[PDB]
Amino acid sequence: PYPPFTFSYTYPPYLRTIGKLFGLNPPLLETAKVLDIGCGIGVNLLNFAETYPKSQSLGVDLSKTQIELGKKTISDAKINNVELKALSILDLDESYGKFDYIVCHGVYSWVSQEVQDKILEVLNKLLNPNGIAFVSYNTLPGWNMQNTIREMMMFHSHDKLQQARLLLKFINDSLGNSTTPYANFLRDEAKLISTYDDSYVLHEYLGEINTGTYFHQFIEKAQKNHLNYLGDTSIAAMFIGNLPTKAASKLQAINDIVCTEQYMDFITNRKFRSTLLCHQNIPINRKIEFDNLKDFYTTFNIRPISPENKIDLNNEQENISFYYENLPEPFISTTSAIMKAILYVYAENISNPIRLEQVAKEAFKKLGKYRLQDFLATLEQHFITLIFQGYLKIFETKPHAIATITEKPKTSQFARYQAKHAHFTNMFSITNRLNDMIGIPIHEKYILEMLDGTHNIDDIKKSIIEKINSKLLTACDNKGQVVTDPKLLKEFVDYVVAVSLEKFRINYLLVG
Amino acid sequence: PYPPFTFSYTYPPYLRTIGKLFGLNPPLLETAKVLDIGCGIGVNLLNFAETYPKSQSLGVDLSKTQIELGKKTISDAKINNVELKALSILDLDESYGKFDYIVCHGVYSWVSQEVQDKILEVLNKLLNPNGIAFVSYNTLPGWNMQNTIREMMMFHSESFNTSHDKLQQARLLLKFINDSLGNSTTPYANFLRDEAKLISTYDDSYVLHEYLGEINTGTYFHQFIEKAQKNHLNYLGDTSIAAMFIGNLPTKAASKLQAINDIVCTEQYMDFITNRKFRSTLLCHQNIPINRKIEFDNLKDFYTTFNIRPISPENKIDLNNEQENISFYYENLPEPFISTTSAIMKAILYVYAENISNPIRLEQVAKEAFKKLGKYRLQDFLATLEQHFITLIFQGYLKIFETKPHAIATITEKPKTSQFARYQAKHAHFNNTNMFSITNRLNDMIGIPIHEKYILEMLDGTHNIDDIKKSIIEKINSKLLTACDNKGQVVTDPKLLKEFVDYVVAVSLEKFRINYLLVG
Ligand SMILES: Nc1ncnc2c1ncn2[C@@H]1O[C@H](CSCC[C@H](N)C(=O)O)[C@@H](O)[C@H]1O
Ligand SMILES: Nc1ncnc2c1ncn2[C@@H]1O[C@H](CSCC[C@H](N)C(=O)O)[C@@H](O)[C@H]1O
Repeated sequence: PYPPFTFSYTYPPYLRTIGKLFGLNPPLLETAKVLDIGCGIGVNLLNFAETYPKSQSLGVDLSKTQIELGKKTISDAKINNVELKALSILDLDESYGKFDYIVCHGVYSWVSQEVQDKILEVLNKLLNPNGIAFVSYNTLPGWNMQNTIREMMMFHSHDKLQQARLLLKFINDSLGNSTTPYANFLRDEAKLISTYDDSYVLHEYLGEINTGTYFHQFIEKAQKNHLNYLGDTSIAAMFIGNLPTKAASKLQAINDIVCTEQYMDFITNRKFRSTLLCHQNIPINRKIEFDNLKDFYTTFNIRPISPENKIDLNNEQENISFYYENLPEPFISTTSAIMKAILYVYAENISNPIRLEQVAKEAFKKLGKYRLQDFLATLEQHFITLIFQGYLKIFETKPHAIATITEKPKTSQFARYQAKHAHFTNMFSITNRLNDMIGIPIHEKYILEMLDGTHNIDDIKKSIIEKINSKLLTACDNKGQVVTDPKLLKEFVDYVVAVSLEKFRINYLLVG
Repeated sequence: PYPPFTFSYTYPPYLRTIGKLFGLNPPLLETAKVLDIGCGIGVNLLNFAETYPKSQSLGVDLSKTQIELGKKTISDAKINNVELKALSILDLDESYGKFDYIVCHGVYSWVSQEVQDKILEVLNKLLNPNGIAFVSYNTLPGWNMQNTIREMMMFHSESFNTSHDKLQQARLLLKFINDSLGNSTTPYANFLRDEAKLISTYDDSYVLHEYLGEINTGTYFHQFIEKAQKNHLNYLGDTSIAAMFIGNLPTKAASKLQAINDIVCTEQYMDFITNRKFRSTLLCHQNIPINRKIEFDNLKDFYTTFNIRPISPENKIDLNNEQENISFYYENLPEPFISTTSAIMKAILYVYAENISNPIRLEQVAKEAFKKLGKYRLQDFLATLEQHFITLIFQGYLKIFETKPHAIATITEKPKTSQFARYQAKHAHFNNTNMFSITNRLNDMIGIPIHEKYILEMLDGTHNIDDIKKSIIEKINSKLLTACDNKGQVVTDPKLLKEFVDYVVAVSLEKFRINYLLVG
């Protein structure tokens, strides 16, 4: 029927990180009042409203259906905090109130110019002064290609109508040689929609016609509306320097954000953007001074090849390798015993953010060798670059979740409610404490929904033993075959319970 | 001031060739009445109106300035055939009569939809039934990129600076782009690198016009043909033969394409996968069936030219030897082209080289190739032309004509050019950019260096070859502004500079020979 969706980058505790990063002063979370335009179902604000019981929230949408259905999901989870109303963006006065965080996900490209400027204008009168605005949209020249591909598909219809995919199986097969004038391109654009899902293609490329806009046209429409450009929720975008050094110099030399960004859209073929705005009074500082960056809880997710126990750190002739999120290849390596000492603690601390100084402290106590400020030196010198490349995540304040197993694990009422409604093809989607959406198998949903903090690690093991022994769950053990037996299923359910609880650990799914 | 530009693909003797290719019967050239919308200065109608003195014609434009200037340039050339008028396309109706050929070149994309469709219906009411229409426009999705590239320039020409103003920082933006793309990036921007770098080419006039001056808009083809069929017009084809031809795609795709047997689809998708920037399309009254079946029986009535120079001169090479492999050349590129083996191919090609830039009927190619070596029958010489040639004429490597043009392939010992081409060399468009631009008898524009511009204005038929060599020696040994070709000298000796001016003037006369610049 309708997708439930939630995004890490629309989370108020995130926008507050972007704000407190650039020298702004976003409002207080606990009392924060958030507003969502084009709320839809509204599952986007829910997890927030559960984390900060004192934070009121108001969503709006034009569809009466979505509003009512969402109101059901909101009532059934016992979430009294949020409020949803069915209206058109053109009715705002103000009232109702000013909000500390506003979020508009893409409705911007899908609606008329009249409502278009009207969005910015509500973001003028409905935004408390230190608050933060979020608007997502499509940008040129990335909109050109996708648009034309919707034209090509749109020009032949022989009925499916998914025969459009028989167009692309055509294109990649068609074309052929013509080595690389333009032909190496458009291969990527065709081949790259064969991914996503049958829903995406039909949504974007069929619609509901949407229109792209230009950076300078958007934030030029944000100006004159008395708003300014704070940044982008994707850090790895706003960062430059992958281009040759010569050009980089001449870029920074002009020192105008709108120029460097608008120009960065052309060389990347930038399709979308999620942009945050703020009132044009407050000055912004894009100088990153480490002394203000030591206050940010960070997470670098890496695991090493060798355990600390079996290795020594002070060794030089040895070079050890970590790994990032996936993969090999290993990413970085050392050699330098000041590097190992830190990275290893960025491993032990996986999925429990820690203050940046505390990385030097903990990396110090781990190995007493040198002073502390030298650990802070190597941390300042090349790390920050890694946090602007997206490999290090920053948070203020810490999210509410834990990196340890509580011996009677407990999750959010939300994730435990999500574990009721399937919307099942790969696996289930569940929202962790960061508003991000996690995949999860069926048995992990059966282990998950059962943690309210009442049951110890065994109680679930039992309830799984039945479900496997009885109908619902089944399982097999290698090589293929199995369907098991009374005792051997037991330890299988033990292993599968330890892995599932660890995944729930490092994914920010453990509230207590 | 304004562009003095002329294009081979707008020539009535050309549009009539594409018409008589597709089985139409365009009107008569001698009496032809041609009309040009947005003529500007109007230099496009002239070299026709002078070559066929009985052909009247009228250009029109909105700019009174341009119109008056053209009214001047025609007088200085003493051309009584053309006429220029200042009008809006909305006032053109029917009072100026019906025309056998109409040309609208690069307006349709620069003007409002109202004047836009007004163009098409105007092409309905003033076009003699069998006449032919020409319209050029920018198209998608090839116009998109180039547009965005005009966006960057239209943006960073404010902040990025130094200096004064438009085209300069525009070029510093191009060289900037290429600098900002190193080998550090090859996902996509190989495409944008090639497309931007491609703009470091063309001309300061082009760049200043297209990517700088007023807003132009592309269209989708099928929306164009769909706005023509709505105006009671039909799609004849394109003035670029090498365009309408498919087959570079694998057979699997090719066949599945041709099967549908609907032209407008087969073309449009060729706009999608080739990224077609512009189009020059000719239309006609529907009313008249057109046939895209190309019968060899209708193509032997076309004068053809294959432009070639041999690697091996005929004197020193045998013909019937089947162990020897020849190469030749195509036009000015320094790449060997074709090879054989079959001595009927040597026999033919060698007569296609002798006749370079001298069109001859395909039959006459078979005859001359027969007299070249008596061996086999004649119908086989017509055969080897049938098997693989026509493919080459659809790839643009063989040029076709109806009514072979007015020009000469030989040096008359007192060379002479058109009173037009001898006029153009008195004025711009400079400079030795590269060289001067001159209009041959085919409406094509040949660059010529300064010294060749000094010889070309000096052939009225009054001066012999030696009179040429003398006046060039003077211009050097005198107030000068000299230039040279290869070796290394450039300089002063009399006995050297004599034989040097002999060579340079003979080469210059050959270039005018094969370029259709010799009317006698
Ligand atoms: N004029 C209008 N007033 C209020 N909502 C509108 C609107 N026009 C469109 N919308 C809403 O904007 C939504 C865009 S789809 C966005 C879904 C949701 N924001 C998410 O992705 O999580 C649609 O559901 C539509 O109902
Ligand atoms: N409404 C109008 N009526 C008549 N001419 C117009 C017009 N609008 C634009 N034009 C003319 O169309 C011309 C397009 S520039 C084309 C120049 C010329 N056809 C060539 O290729 O060499 C301009 O010179 C402009 O004067």
